[PDB]
Amino acid sequence: VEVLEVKTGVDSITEVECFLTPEMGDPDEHLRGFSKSISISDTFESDSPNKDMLPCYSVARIPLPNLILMWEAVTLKTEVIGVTTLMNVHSNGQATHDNGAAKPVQGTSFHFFSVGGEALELQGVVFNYRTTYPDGTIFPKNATVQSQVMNTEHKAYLDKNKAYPVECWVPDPTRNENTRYFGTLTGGENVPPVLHITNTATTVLLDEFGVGPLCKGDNLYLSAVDVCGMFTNRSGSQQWRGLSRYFKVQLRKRRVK
Amino acid sequence: EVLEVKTGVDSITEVECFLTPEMGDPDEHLRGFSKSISISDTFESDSPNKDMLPCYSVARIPLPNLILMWEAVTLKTEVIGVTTLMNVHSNGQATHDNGAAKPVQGTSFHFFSVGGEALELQGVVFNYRTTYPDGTIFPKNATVQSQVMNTEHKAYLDKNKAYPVECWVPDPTRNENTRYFGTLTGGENVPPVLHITNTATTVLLDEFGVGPLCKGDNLYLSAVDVCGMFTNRSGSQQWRGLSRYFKVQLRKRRVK
Amino acid sequence: VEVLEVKTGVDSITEVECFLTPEMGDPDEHLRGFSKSISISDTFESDSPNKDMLPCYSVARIPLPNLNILMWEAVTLKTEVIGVTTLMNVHSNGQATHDNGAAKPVQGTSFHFFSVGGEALELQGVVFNYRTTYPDGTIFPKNATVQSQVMNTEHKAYLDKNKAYPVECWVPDPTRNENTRYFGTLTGGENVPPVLHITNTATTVLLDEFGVGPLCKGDNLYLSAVDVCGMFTNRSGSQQWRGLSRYFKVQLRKRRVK
Amino acid sequence: VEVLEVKTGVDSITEVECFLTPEMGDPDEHLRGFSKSISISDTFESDSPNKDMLPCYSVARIPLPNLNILMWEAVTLKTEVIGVTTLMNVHSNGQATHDNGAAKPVQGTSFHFFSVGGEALELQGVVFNYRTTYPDGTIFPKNATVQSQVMNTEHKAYLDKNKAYPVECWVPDPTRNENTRYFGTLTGGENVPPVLHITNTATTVLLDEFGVGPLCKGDNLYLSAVDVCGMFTNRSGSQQWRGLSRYFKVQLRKRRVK
Amino acid sequence: EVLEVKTGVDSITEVECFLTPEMGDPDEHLRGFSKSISISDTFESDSPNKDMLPCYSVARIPLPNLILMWEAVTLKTEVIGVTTLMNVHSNGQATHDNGAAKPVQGTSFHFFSVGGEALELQGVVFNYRTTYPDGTIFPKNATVQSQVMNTEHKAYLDKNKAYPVECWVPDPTRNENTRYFGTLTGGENVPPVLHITNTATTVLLDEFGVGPLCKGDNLYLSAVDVCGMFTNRSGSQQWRGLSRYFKVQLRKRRVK
Ligand SMILES: CC(=O)N[C@H]1[C@H](O[C@H]2[C@@H](O)[C@@H](CO)O[C@@H](O[C@H]3[C@H](O)[C@@H](O)[C@H](O)O[C@@H]3CO)[C@@H]2O)O[C@H](CO)[C@@H](O[C@@H]2O[C@H](CO[C@]3(C(=O)O)C[C@H](O)[C@@H](NC(C)=O)[C@H]([C@H](O)[C@H](O)CO)O3)[C@H](O)[C@H](O)[C@H]2O)[C@@H]1O
Ligand SMILES: CC(=O)N[C@H]1[C@H](O[C@H]2[C@@H](O)[C@@H](CO)O[C@@H](O[C@H]3[C@H](O)[C@@H](O)[C@H](O)O[C@@H]3CO)[C@@H]2O)O[C@H](CO)[C@@H](O[C@@H]2O[C@H](CO[C@]3(C(=O)O)C[C@H](O)[C@@H](NC(C)=O)[C@H]([C@H](O)[C@H](O)CO)O3)[C@H](O)[C@H](O)[C@H]2O)[C@@H]1O
Ligand SMILES: CC(=O)N[C@H]1[C@H](O[C@@H]2[C@@H](O)[C@H](O)O[C@H](CO)[C@@H]2O)O[C@H](CO)[C@@H](O[C@@H]2O[C@H](CO[C@]3(C(=O)O)C[C@H](O)[C@@H](NC(C)=O)[C@H]([C@H](O)[C@H](O)CO)O3)[C@H](O)[C@H](O)[C@H]2O)[C@@H]1O
Ligand SMILES: [K+]
Ligand SMILES: [K+]
Ligand SMILES: [K+]
Ligand SMILES: [K+]
Ligand SMILES: [K+]
Repeated sequence: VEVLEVKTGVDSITEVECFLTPEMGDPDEHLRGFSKSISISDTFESDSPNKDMLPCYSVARIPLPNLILMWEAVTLKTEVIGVTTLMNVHSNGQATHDNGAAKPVQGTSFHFFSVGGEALELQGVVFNYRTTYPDGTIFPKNATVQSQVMNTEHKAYLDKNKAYPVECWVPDPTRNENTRYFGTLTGGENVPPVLHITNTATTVLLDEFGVGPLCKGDNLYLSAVDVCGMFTNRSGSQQWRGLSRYFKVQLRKRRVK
Repeated sequence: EVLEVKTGVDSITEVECFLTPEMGDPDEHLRGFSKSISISDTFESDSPNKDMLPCYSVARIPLPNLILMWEAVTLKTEVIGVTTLMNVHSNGQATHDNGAAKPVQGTSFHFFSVGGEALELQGVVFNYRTTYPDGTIFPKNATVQSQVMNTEHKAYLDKNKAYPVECWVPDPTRNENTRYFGTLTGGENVPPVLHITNTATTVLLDEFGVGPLCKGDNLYLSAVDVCGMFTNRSGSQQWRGLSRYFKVQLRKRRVK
Repeated sequence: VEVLEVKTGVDSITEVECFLTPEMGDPDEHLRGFSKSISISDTFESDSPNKDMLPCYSVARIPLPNLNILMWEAVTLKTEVIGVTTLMNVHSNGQATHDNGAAKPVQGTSFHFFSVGGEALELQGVVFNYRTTYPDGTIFPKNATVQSQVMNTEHKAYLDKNKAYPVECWVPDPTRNENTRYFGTLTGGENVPPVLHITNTATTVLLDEFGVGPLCKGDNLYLSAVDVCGMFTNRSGSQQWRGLSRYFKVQLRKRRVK
Repeated sequence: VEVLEVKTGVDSITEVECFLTPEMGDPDEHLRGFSKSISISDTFESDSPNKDMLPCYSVARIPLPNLNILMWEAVTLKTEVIGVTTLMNVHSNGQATHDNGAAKPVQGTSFHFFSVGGEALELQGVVFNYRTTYPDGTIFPKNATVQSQVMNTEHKAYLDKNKAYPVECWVPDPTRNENTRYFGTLTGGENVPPVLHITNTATTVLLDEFGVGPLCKGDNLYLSAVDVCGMFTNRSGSQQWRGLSRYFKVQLRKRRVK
Repeated sequence: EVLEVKTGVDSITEVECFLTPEMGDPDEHLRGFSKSISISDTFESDSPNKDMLPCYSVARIPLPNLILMWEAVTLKTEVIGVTTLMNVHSNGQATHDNGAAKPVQGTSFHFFSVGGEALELQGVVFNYRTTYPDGTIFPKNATVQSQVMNTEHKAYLDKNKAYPVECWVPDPTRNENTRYFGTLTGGENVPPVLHITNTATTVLLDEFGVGPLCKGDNLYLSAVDVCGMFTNRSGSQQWRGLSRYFKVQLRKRRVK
């Protein structure tokens, strides 16, 4: 519970570097990074999305050098990987007008990443409490009408990949003391992706007392969502498209009592 | 007269809570939504029903009993459930043949305040002939001048689910003991832009280093988070709101 | 004016707090804060807007406590647009955006402007179309020529009267106004969304690069504003400007001059 | 030049204040500030714009008080687009946005540019379409080849004449202009809304990383501008560029050199 | 082992150049444009022609022959010919009856890098069954995983007119000796926003005060400036690119 001094010297720092692949639904063997085409329910009550149509949170647990000392995460560099793929406007999309190029990926996006010393803590909130979330996903159980705004029963850990749908979970702001998270939802069928890349930007993960996430059990938890928008097919059907996210985290050894 | 800050383990406290949105809640299935919006045929016949009108949210939070007063110093705040807006499959209006449903979008109002007493309101109406319904508190004796400024319309945000958003704003002539922040983004097609993080803190101290001072040991939190409108298959539209998280740090302050 | 030292002590500071109502045209007894429906001229040459169709600059001259050499110096401003949430009334004789939808909200061209000075705001006249006939009861650029469409230095005036100076044919004169601080944004386009921020935590400092604010000649403070938020479209499709009031709070201190 | 110390004393500073009028084409005696209606050629090969359809760079060479070794050094700039509120004239024979609506406001592609230098702005020619035939009375890239569509180093010029250098075929040469500070933004798209800010509280410092402003050769200051605000759409749907004048205020100090 | 910077005469140098865009150049009159964009008949049959594919630009600049190494410290950069997008009078598609031509708009990628060796690339494809054309260098043995991340796709940007923009990005796992900056703005109607000035400088030093160190006395500059698409009268669309200016200041640094 008590945080003491940082250890210095040769052995005292380490670095984690990896990428998290997006989990958009992957409806067949050719469509890694895409969801199933989105269909609309016949009535509000009958909302019942298939699993392959639901983007999910990505998570990786990274083992750290075995070490009371704990690894403290201090800085992060992060980047969406493959932003230029959205320039492919020639692959059986929907022409914007007669003889025009294909409509590029656009519309509702969620870009989110977190670094923590334990699993990201989630709070469940649903657009429509009568939505039936599908077998194979982990979703708010015993949803009530109050779950449309806040039901404190819906607590969970982001402890599994391809499992927690993006639309029914958010980071729990009442918890997550040992995690730093950042996200933006940009909503609207025509919103343009705006994706920046650079290897010169660093986020500092230290809190107001100068303490970063402390890695319980010598594990680092990285989480992400990068739903870039929707690809529209020639027919007008639409699929979520996601991209991978790069993480580089620097850690240092911190003594605790 | 504000004197010194108390120190010691006993001298700080924290409030953590959420305010649910008050969008109208037209039936047992529609918490967080308004009634579908209908348009009056004339200004004179504008008479919105209560469940069609988003209202201000407010909570009065009792603090440990204490001349000392609790002083609100910092705020962390967050809109809860931003990702619900990715549900584009729930009997909405397809954007084009075979496409996904139109997402929630259009006019938004995102607002929050922290004070040591009720938020002070000034009434202003789009149309003075609008008749606000029973069960709401609204500018009384509205005149055509109420469309721009009528100083008679003063109130306190002292009741949840009662003060309609569209006819009240924070009174800039008062609110010395409150800090408030809001943004109205208009237009039927404006995209929600909702940021979340647990790394952002707002300092509530004024230019003299003094934060809101909690009269009778009560903290007042207020919010509006109308995110936009949901469009049904039929084309009818309902406001959709989300809850707001507040975490406030307070310290004891001696006053004269 | 040679500016010398600031006075201190309890008597040395004062504060002005008020609001300026918008002057959008007010075409009937039910339409305060709106203009008349906008009509388009048959030809460029025949442009001839009626008074109730033209938003005008707002101005207030606030007398300050008498001093006399001392002048009141305006140091800080807090300001806010009043009634931003009125724009959420999309249920009141508007035009549905699509079948069964809500009304189109106020949107399109906006001008948000405010100034604080120790004398009247100085104006330069510029016209979109020099053959526009501005109406009786307004004060407009006189003897307009084709050069008035870009810059004609004859068109100088003072913002010295309310409901009088149309917004479209006057701007702050950047060649003058040394004793005023002004700020404005024109956001064009027929569909631009209003973005209106409110807070009581923001202050603007009015001091120039030498540490001197507007000095109030004859102990009067001049506040000016325009807050055209956009156009309201009614059910027939006709459009009217909609404006809102602006709050001002200004802190002043006594400054000796020679 | 070796740059040495700045002179002090009352005589050591001077100010320049002026405005540059826009040069949009001026197709007739009533249309100062506008271009001719814009037409579209059938092929790249057949592109042949009329002179009065082409906006041009504006330039003023301002003589300064005679010095001779001392040179005037430009230190600060205040600048403002003049007449931003003219864009609120949406009643002057424009095209209704929809039935009973107000006229479509000026919008679409804009270029806002200004520069301050101690010699003429240096230009590099680049063309959208090398087969464009530029008209008599303009100065344009000569001997254009297909490489001129991306970069042909033959097209060097000085902005040394008003109403002459079309905006679309010239830019500031980033390989030169050491003795000039320039700033510009092109915002494209047929529906981009103008966003025009005005204030008299904003100053740009013109000093480089070594603390040295433009040094005025022969005691002349060179000011250049373009303010294409967008296009005006007439009732018929024809479109014309609309520009506005730009105010400059420059502070200069005396600098010794060798 | 990076040691001290040399000072004095001949201890600094400057590189100035421009990189032309490589958009495909489909004929002798269309330098700076791509071929008209065609849409494949099926997802599987995606097979873009070379002249339809913008590529990364690169230049290797020899430095004064020099252990000392040239260290890149600052960059000034600018897109050249921004005003060409005001040509809305040639061979375009009127935005409405009697209107000017639709200007260049839609998807853009603006990117630049400075390094002391070739930019390192990671391949990522929109569609793994896309057949990239002869004469381009593209991710080989692409699998479905290549749609998100296949670590087999590594390359150096070591050739002009060869690496298509759409299937390569800077590799964030490498490039320790390069500084790179890019923005993808997607959507068919996005307006170009192009700023020019000679007053902005980017500093190339890392968190330790060390800039790119130029191996073999070569400086590597890379760029893409796809500004958007030009629409012809027929509605067919072509990518349009512009050149990029670079000015880099370098100093001599001793190393062990
Ligand atoms: C290849 C294709 O996209 N086929 C479409 C088909 O397209 C034809 C149609 O537009 C006709 C109309 O005239 O024109 C044909 O092309 C002609 C061309 O215009 C003409 O100039 C030339 O001379 O001749 C040709 C003749 O061939 C078009 O080929 O339209 C139908 C009806 O809209 C589509 O059927 C629907 O298929 C659905 C599943 O298929 C897709 C899809 O959703 O569209 C195909 C996508 O390519 C695929 N995308 C990806 C990234 O994999 C998606 C995706 O796998 C899933 O959605 C994932 O969930 O599948 C679905 O079965 C629906 O029920 C059918 O109506 C047909 O696809
Ligand atoms: C379920 C639904 O949305 N029903 C609509 C109905 O929809 C039918 C219509 O689009 C026809 C058109 O051909 O097609 C039917 O579907 C067919 C499908 O296209 C075809 O491919 C397939 O093979 O066959 C089916 C046949 O079923 C559609 O089902 O349209 C009517 C007329 O527009 C709607 O009537 C209006 O209902 C209003 C109240 O209902 C709603 C609403 O406002 O739209 C339903 C919303 O789902 C509900 N939303 C939520 C979040 O709860 C709202 C909401 O509760 C309130 O608005 C809150 O105030 O209510 C209203 O009664 C109005 O007067 C009716 O005209 C019908 O809803
Ligand atoms: C007064 C007017 O705008 N007349 C245009 C005419 O309008 C008709 C309207 O008066 C009547 O009520 O309804 C009918 C429909 O039944 C019409 O809408 O419509 C004509 C056909 O489109 C136009 O003819 C064109 O005129 C051009 C030159 O005139 C204009 C122009 O539109 O380009 C008139 C503009 O007011 C003027 N604008 C300014 C700011 O001066 C421009 C401008 O001077 C030039 O464009 C500068 O280059 O000129 C051409 O002659 C064109 O060929 C012709 O079809 C009537 O103009
Ligand atoms: K269900
Ligand atoms: K009524
Ligand atoms: K007239
Ligand atoms: K030609
Ligand atoms: K293929």
